[PDB]
Amino acid sequence: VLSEGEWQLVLHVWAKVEADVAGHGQDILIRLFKSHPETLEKYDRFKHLKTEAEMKASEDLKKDGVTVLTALGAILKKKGHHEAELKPLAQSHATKHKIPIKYLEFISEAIIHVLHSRHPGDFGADAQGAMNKALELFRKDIAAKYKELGYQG
Ligand code: HEM
Ligand SMILES: Oc1c(Cl)cc(Cl)cc1Cl
Repeated sequence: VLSEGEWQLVLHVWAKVEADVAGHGQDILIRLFKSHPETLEKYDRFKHLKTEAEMKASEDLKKDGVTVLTALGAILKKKGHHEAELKPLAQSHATKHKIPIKYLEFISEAIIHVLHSRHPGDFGADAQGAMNKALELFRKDIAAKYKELGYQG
């Protein structure tokens, strides 16, 4: 549970993401793959890419960053009332992609890093704390789903 004020701070910084969804999505994915290379092993698509410039030139990676952030943005806008949005996401990520909760922690980290790097003025401590709680609630809810689907204990 976040307060209305905490949700506003989340949505305030997310509006800056929506000015350039693709660019943010590329920075988030590249940060994830750099910080946690094992996550890039959930792939052929662009498993192979070796330099940052190669990563930035990949159409596939750019599409993928938009796929993630579009879906996360719709979730955040629900302000916790997100069971319908998480249902299909949990289904694919538990039963087809098989993404462990620890990878969702890794991407949450990357998200926070990029937001702080790009919008420090709209991502001070209170805003950081709100985004952390929103991303935590997401993780918690998706983990309960995963188990319902028989995945990951
Ligand atoms: C905030 C976190 C996440 C959101 C909102 C998200 C959302 C999505 C959406 C909307 C799709 C396309 C539809 C679907 O298959 O359900 C998808 C596909 C996929 N996602 Fe996630 N995702 C995130 C976490 C992850 C993480 C941590 C990985 C780590 C490797 C990952 C890799 C997968 C893969 C491999 C696909 C298939 C992509 C393809 O078709 O080429 N996702 N994701
Ligand atoms: O690493 C990812 C890839 Cl390759 C594709 C999607 Cl759609 C989402 C994520 Cl987080």
